[PDB]
Amino acid sequence: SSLCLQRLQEERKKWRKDHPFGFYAKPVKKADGSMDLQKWEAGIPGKEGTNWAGGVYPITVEYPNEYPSKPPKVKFPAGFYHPNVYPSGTICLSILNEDQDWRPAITLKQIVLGVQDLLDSPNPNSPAQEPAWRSFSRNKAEYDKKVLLQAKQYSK
Amino acid sequence: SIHEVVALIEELYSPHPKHDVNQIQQSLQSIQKSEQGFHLANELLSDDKYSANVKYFGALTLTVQLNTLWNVFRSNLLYLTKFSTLYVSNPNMYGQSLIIIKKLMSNLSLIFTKINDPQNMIKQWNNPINTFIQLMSVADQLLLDSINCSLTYEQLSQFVSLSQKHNELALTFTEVIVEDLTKFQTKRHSMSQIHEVVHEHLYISTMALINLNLTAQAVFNPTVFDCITAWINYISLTRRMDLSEIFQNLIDLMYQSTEGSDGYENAEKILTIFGNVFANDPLLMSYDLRQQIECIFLGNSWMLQYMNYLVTNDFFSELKELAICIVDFLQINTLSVCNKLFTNIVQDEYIQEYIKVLLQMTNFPLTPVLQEFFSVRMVDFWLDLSDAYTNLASETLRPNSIELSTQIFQQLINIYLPKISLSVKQRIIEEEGESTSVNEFEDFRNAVSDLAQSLWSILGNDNLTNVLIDGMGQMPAASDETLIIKDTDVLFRIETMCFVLNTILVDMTLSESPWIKNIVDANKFFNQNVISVFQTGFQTSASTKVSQILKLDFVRTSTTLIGTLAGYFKQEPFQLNPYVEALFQGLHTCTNFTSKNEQEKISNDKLEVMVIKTVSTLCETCREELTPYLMHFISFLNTVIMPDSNVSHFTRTKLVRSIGYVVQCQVSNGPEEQAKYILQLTNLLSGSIEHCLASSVQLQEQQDYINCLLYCISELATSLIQPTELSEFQSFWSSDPLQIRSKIMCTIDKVLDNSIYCKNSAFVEIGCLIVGKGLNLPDGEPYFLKYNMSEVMNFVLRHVPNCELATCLPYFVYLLEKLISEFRKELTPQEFDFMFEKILLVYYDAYIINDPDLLQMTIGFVNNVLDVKPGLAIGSKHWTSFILPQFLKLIPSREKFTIVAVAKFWTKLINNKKYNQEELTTVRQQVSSIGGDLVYQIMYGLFHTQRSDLNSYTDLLRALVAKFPIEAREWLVAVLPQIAGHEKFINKLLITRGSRAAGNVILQWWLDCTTL
Repeated sequence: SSLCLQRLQEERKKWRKDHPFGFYAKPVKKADGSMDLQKWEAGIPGKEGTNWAGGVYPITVEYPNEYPSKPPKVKFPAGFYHPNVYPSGTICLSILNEDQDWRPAITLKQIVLGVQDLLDSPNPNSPAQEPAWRSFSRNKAEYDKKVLLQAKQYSK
Repeated sequence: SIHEVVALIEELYSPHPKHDVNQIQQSLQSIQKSEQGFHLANELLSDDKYSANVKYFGALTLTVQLNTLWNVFRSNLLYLTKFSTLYVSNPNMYGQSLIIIKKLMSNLSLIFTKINDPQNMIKQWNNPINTFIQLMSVADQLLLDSINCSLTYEQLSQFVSLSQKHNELALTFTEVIVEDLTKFQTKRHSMSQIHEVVHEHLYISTMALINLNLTAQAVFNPTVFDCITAWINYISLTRRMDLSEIFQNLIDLMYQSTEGSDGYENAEKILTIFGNVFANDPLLMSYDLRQQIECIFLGNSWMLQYMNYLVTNDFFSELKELAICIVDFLQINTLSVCNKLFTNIVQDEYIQEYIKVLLQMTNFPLTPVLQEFFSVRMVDFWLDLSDAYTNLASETLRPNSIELSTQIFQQLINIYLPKISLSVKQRIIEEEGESTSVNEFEDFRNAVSDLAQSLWSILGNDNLTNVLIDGMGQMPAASDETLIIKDTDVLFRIETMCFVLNTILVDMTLSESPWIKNIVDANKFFNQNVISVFQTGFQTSASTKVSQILKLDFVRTSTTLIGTLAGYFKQEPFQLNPYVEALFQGLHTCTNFTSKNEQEKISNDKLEVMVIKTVSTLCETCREELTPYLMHFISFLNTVIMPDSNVSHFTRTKLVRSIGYVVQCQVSNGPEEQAKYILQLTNLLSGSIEHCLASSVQLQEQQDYINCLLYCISELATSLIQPTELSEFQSFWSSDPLQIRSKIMCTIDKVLDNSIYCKNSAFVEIGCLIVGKGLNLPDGEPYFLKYNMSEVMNFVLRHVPNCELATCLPYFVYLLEKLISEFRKELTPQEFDFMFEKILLVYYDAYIINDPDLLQMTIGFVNNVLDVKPGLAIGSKHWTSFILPQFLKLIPSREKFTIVAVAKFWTKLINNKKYNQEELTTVRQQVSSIGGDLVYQIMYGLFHTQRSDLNSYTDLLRALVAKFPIEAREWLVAVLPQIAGHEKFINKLLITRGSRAAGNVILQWWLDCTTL
């Protein structure tokens, strides 16, 4: 709608002015070179001192027409390994769910820090991926090895 | 007890108090507010012999007024009384007594907020500033009544400013009131009219006082600056309030504030105010004042003198704030400059000098981050200008638009290229070390990379890409052999050119473009200089941490650009040879070396990862061109797989993946020549696995080595899959005379026959992945590892009893689901009964029924059978005897995934369209028998459940009502009263709906049936 594009422009200015080290975010370009304000590309650095360290994990952010009434959908690549990431890549996070802790005022910075925090601290109440949750709960060594190889996979 | 109160008040603030600090604090919270707390507070404020902290506690005790309408008036009278008391004791000469002054101001601000809210009587205050004004004139208690609501004019208000502390107290009172109105508005929005009261009385007094401080020299006090920002913040939250003259006089003061006159203190504070306006609500300033700001910043000129004052004194923080303010000011002006530049809708030479000065300011001496942030904030501006020019209409361009844009943006390229030079990061790590300035430099480089990606749509390939290529391709970076540059200037220049060229070339397609072949062939030293950067950085000895990190940065940039060039390598194969040789020389240097001292190995692993990543991209695109190098590589792998190597298991896996990428395209000479390589790799992996399991009794090292080789087998199985981008291979791999599947299956059996491995979930996972690699592949694809039904079945039957049933069963079950979807045509309900009996039913009552993971696993398996071939599940011997009673009892389950599993089971069972006509008749007959108990389980779960599971048996009821509307009422009139009479209401309202809007009827039924 029109609140939607005004808000996304303000978000773009705000992010570009101040954001955590190692993140990036930019509207994808449309066929005419203009920005698709409702679909962004971003990168989430792993926290140093975790098995996630060294990776920069790419995500896509798709803003619905009713944003900010409705939250954006955030997806990792299909097949990303994590207990809170659906097979589709959809992240299970309270702030990204309109039925939970989403509030219109939540900003991109808060979303990306939420995702970073989720990385090394999975939430058991959102098991979106059977193998990741199972390994986490039954074979922690395998989970850590997989995380380390995925960090190499997405190396900074 | 007043002596006791003063005793423990002074005890709380003593350096090392007695009894406890928390206890005396709780007792102090207990004395207040109770009916003597108010009189205690008045006695604490009226007594001059008490300490300042005790009087502050008196004003704090007064603050507890939330405890109805009369005590507020009795409090506010004594608030204004002790107010006028200390505020008369201040202006003569007291000093450091304004702490209680600010606390009493805060208490009166809270009173002003609480009284003017919606809810003999007491009218509104309307203007506390005036009331405070006349309170400095001393029949006595009668004065506050007439002084409160109506007061004097502006001439007496200026007469109050006879002293400096008078003006300071007035500025602070208005400031605290505004900041508190801001905090109260931000907390909860019930105001809506108090803002109008401030707009009608307080706004006028505050504007007249601020303008008096700005215009008059003697009345000026710097505290007003901190008050102006407060007012601006409150205005930014609401909306008409002018503020135009305030901004005008602040501009005049900043221009008058010089080094000799003010020492640039007022200019700094006013610039902080303007930076706040431009950064938060820039529209708050009118167009005329923004034009004056433009004429002051860009002009010898006053702005150049202030910048030189900040530079000569080494003030990097204040220069940072200046850059933030100027950039936030320039970002709101874009369409006017873009129009007067590039659209035709005396001004030309003016805007040419305008852009010339803006480019001179864009350059700005003093290296970045370490010193300046001008380029860092200017990147976002140039991004907005590039997008604005790209968003311009085609028919609106100027005749000289493309030439002027090309000229301006090329001067931008020539300016920003030395800015992001790696010599800056070198000096940052030299002076500041590993600080956050390095991180800000990395964010600056990413911002300039996106700037170039947006600038390419204007400059094109010849004005942006060919400038870099001709810059690094027509001159040798290293004349001496081994490609040692020996020169620092050209090395920094070429690292900058390689980074920009990489970020520009990623956005391209080097296969469809013949232009890349034309531009590289016109440059003799291009590939030589790229390899010169890789070899110079890789062979660089890491002495300090700076040389180590720079070594890693050079290797990262080189391997990334090499990874981006695979399409051109497919278009120009003869330039590919120097890259492969230079890469494998460095690849062996970082492989066969075991020198670790000590955290150097994490840099070795980062280099090894980026190298093997580039190898994976090249093998992914240039499979055909890389055929001659295969025979050397398999031998080097045979030397790497030794139980002594520097590679990670991940690098071993990606190496096996790279060889498999090159082997996949060896379908030319027939399946025999490609199978020679495939059989050699199969015998090497299985031979080293069997060598490790039966020689060095498996420890954790042997377990990691076996897991590594199994992942190598998985990467080899994935790499041999034909990319989505004849019959001889089908008959060969259908027969596989070399026994690739026989050797792989016997190797997996040897690993899973060991007790230390079969009960581990990781080995079962990778085993079921490798065996199920050939499943669900498009038929006709000559896959080598395509297994039949009996081989995978006997495999699972082989390793399922001896494994751990809790953690290892879902991988075998997912493999069976893959086999079921693959062999759906040849499956038989008796074979399905055989799999259901052997793998699940025997282990059900002990390990599955009480395990949620295995329970949802079994339900998902039955759902897979219903999705693929329902005739197998319907024609089961355990269909009516086992599947239906068990899943009937599991309906009001406590696990979310189990609830969703059972609901999907019955939903697919009802809405399945793959049923045969006989299967559909038998299903409708059986459902028309158990439907009763179904509604009972639905209402049983819906009753005992709570929110977030209500929509689960809604879709089940939607399908059951749509499919069975007639028996729905018969089953509802029996199931509703058991789980009073009002329940009948849902019957008429639900069946009438049919579907798609139930739940709305259902929660309106649950609300009734819950209270009872």
